[PDB]
Amino acid sequence: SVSKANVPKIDVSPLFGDDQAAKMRVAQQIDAASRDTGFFYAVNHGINVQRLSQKTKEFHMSITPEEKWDLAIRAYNKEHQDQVRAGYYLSIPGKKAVESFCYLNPNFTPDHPRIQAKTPTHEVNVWPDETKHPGFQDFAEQYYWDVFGLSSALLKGYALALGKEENFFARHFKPDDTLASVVLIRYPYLDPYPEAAIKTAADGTKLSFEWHEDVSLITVLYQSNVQNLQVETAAGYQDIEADDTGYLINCGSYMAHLTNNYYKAPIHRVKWVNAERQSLPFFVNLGYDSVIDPFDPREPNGKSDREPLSYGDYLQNGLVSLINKNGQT
Ligand SMILES: CSC[C@@H](NC(=O)[C@H](CCS)NC(=O)CCC[C@H](N)C(=O)O)C(=O)O
Ligand SMILES: [Fe+3]
Repeated sequence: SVSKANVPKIDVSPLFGDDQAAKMRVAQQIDAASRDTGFFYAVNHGINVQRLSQKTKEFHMSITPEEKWDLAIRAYNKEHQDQVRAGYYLSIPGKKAVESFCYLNPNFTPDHPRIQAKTPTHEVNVWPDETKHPGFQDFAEQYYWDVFGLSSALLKGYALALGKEENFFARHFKPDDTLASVVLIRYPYLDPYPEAAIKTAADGTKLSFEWHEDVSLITVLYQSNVQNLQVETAAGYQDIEADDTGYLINCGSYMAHLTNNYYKAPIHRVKWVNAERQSLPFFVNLGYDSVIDPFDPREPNGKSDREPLSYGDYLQNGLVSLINKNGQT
C-alpha cells in the first residue's frame, strides 16, 4: 500500500494584506511545495466552502434529465454547437458515472468583443431556469468572483516565489478577459457501480480519471472529505489527504512552460471511490492574448530555450489534447 504525499497547509492570508515580509515567507512555502510534490493546501483563504458545497449539492441533486439536455455541451447535444466548454456534461448510466456543470467568466456576455468576434474558448454561460433553481446563478457568479480573488492572491505568492514583482502573473488575470472556468463535478455513489465506469491503472489501481497534467496556470480546488487523489513522485504514486476546509493548489502546464519546468505541473490521477462527493476546481487561465516570456529561475541570466506561447493558443490546444488522452468528461 501507498505512502502519504507531503502536502503542506500554507496560511495564505498575508497575500491579501500589505505586510511584505510576511508575504515573502508565504512565497517561500509556495516555492518549497512547488519544488517537492507540487501540491499544497491553502488555508485561511476566506471563502465559505461549506456554503459552496451546500449550494452545489442542492443544484446537483435537483437538476432533472430534461434540464441536463437543455444545458448540454455539444458533445452530448448536437443542437448546441456554440457550447464547447460551458454547460452540462451528462453521465451515461451503466458507462460513465461522473457528471458536471462548467461555467466561464460571467463578463462574457453577448456584447463582449471576444464573444462578438467568436474567438475560440470564449462562450456565454448557460444557466438553468431561475424558478427551478432559485438563487443558483447569482450564487455561482458570486463564487466565481470569490475564487478569482483567492486566485489573484495566490498568483501574487507564486510571483514572489519565482523572484518576480507580485503582479507578474496577476496583471494578466483580469475580470474583463480571464478564460478561467469553474467546474461543479458530481461523483456519485452507485450500487452496483458499473465496471465500465472504472478504469484500471498499469499498477492495478482502480481509477475514475487517468494520469494527467492540468491545463491551467494554477488550479484551485475544493473537494469533499473523501480521499481520492494521487500524485506521481520519484517514490511512485502517493495519496493526497483530503481536507474539505482548505483549497488544494497545484500548477498546470502553462506554469511549467513559463518556468522551464522549475515548477512542474505534477502528474496526478483520481482513484475510484464509491462515494457521493464533489470535486469543484477553478482553473486559473489568463486572457486570450496574454503572453508571458518564458524564463528559468535556476539559470544565472534567467534565460530559457522555450518559445513564447499565448495563453489562448495554449488553452485551445490543451483542452483538445486532454479530451483525446483521457476521454470526454
Ligand atoms: C484531480 S483532476 C480534477 C477533476 N477533473 C477535472 O476538472 C477535469 C480533468 C482536468 S483536471 N477537467 C478537465 O480537464 C475537463 C475540461 C477542462 C474545463 N472543462 C475547461 O474547459 O476549462 C476531477 O476529476 O476531480
Ligand atoms: Fe487535474
